[PDB]
Amino acid sequence: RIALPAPRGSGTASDDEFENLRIKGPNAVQLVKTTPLKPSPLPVIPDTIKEVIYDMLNALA
Amino acid sequence: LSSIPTALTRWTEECKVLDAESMHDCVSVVKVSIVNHLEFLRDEELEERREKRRKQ
Repeated sequence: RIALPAPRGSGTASDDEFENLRIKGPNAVQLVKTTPLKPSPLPVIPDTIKEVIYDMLNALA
Repeated sequence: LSSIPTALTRWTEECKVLDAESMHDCVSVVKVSIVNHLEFLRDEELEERREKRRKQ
C-alpha cells in the first residue's frame, strides 16, 4: 500500500485542500507500507515434485 | 547461513541470463497496473480518513 503522510493540519477547507495537492500531486514521494500478514496456509507439494526432491535425497546415499 | 543465496538473488541471476534489458520493460508494464491500483486504494483510504475525522 502506498503510504499516507500524517494529517498536516486539522481542518478541511484549507489543510486538506493542500493535503490532496501534496499526496496526489504529480510530483510526490510515494513511500510504501506493507499490509498486515494474512494467514497463508502451506501449499501442498505435488507428487512429481516429491519424486524430484526424493531422488536427490537418495543421491545422498 | 547468510551465505546461502536468497530467492531474489537467484531470480536476479536468472533474469540477467534470460533478459538483461527486458526486465526494465516488464517492470514498467507491471508498474502501470500496480501504481494505479495502489493509488486508487490510497485515495479511498485517504477519503476514509477524512470522513472519520469529520465524524470525529
